[PDB]
Amino acid sequence: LHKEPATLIKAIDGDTVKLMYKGQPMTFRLLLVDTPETVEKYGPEASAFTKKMEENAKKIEVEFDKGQRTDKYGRGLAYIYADGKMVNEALVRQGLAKVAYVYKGNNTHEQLLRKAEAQAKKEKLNIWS
Repeated sequence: LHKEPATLIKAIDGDTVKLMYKGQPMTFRLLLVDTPETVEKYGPEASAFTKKMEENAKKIEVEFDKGQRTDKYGRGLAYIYADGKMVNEALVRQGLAKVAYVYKGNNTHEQLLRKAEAQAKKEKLNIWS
């Protein structure tokens, strides 16, 4: 997998963000994460977390996996990086999201995320409170 540059347009919530990708605006859905919807418990926490991480970043990069690249709603399915730090992973590690079921072969980082989740659970962080 290879990372590509992107520019933040607008943070929508915990699991979705609008980015300028290859010259055009596009909505992306973060791969392998399930964040509380915004209003479920920790929903606003997850949203603020993602928003702060994305808006303060110098560089935003998108990384598509090896499976299908867009869901039924036209959203791109990818791992998002803020200054080299994967947002998908940070959310799970901080206990603000759970690892979702693999979707159409997009599982390159499933183990990485599963381990981050086990640690958040052991630390009883937020959702695991």
